[PDB]
Amino acid sequence: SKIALFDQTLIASLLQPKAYKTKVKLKISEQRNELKFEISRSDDFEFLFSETLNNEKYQILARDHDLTVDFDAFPKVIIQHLLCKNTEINIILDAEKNFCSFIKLHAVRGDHLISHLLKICSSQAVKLSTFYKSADELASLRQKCGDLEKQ
Amino acid sequence: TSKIALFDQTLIASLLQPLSLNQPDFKAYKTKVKLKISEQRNEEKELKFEISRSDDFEFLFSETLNNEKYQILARDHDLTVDFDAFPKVIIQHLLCKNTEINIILDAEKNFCSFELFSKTPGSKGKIFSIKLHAVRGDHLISHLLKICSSQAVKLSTFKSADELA
Repeated sequence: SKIALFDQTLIASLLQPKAYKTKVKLKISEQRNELKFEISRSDDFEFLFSETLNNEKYQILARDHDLTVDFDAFPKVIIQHLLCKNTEINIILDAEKNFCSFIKLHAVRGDHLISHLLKICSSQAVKLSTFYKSADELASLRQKCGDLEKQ
Repeated sequence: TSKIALFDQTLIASLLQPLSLNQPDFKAYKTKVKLKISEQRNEEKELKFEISRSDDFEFLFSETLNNEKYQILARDHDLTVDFDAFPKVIIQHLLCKNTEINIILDAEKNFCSFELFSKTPGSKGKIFSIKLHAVRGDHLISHLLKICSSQAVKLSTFKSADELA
């Protein structure tokens, strides 16, 4: 009930009235009524902005930026823009950090932010499953260094 | 702030919970649960119970008692002790080796019953039980971020075998 169309880490310019280039993960997906844009940062856990486009909402966005392209072919076109070297991504935040212009994205809070943070916690958890014998194995090799320092 | 910690420690608790929403029968295992009892003010005095688990990030239950809410709990568990003394009595029970903590979760993990049971002979046994609710929103966000930022300092201490050689 959610299909990823694009999921990748880009270099974006981040303005907030300071400006700095940062790595931003952009995820474009397709889902049922019941198109979604999600941006997040690996260096900032709380930073999370989204927007969900429906046919009606899209018609306004298509009028504003003079897009003749329909709702089904719009993600296909943006996906191709994201591939081009000449494409720039600029993200400008408001004073209250409630919104950001990428399309106007809103700050993701509550349950969606909880899902995001849990995914980080559980990914950072597999970090302890691989790295647990690290400090212990370092002793056997560091002892081998001093014993080989003589030769 | 107004919030004062009266008890903040890791205990061994018995955790009973249904196997799932479609299997009511219980599964039980002893686990390490961090219990925090704190005094605060909201408008008079309030007492807050918070439980969490280091092995389960989403596991976060609380309850805030006020004078009125406490009178019901005391009536229910036949506590003659007043609201100011109630945490003092709980803390003395938690000092005793014969004290048992039992946490029974519902199938949906929405609530849980936290029980303090004294195995000392002559005791009433069940000292009390308080119904704790699953913490969501901003408080859970603060909790989950603290874990993320704690697991982050894990990368600051981590040059990967110092280039092996």
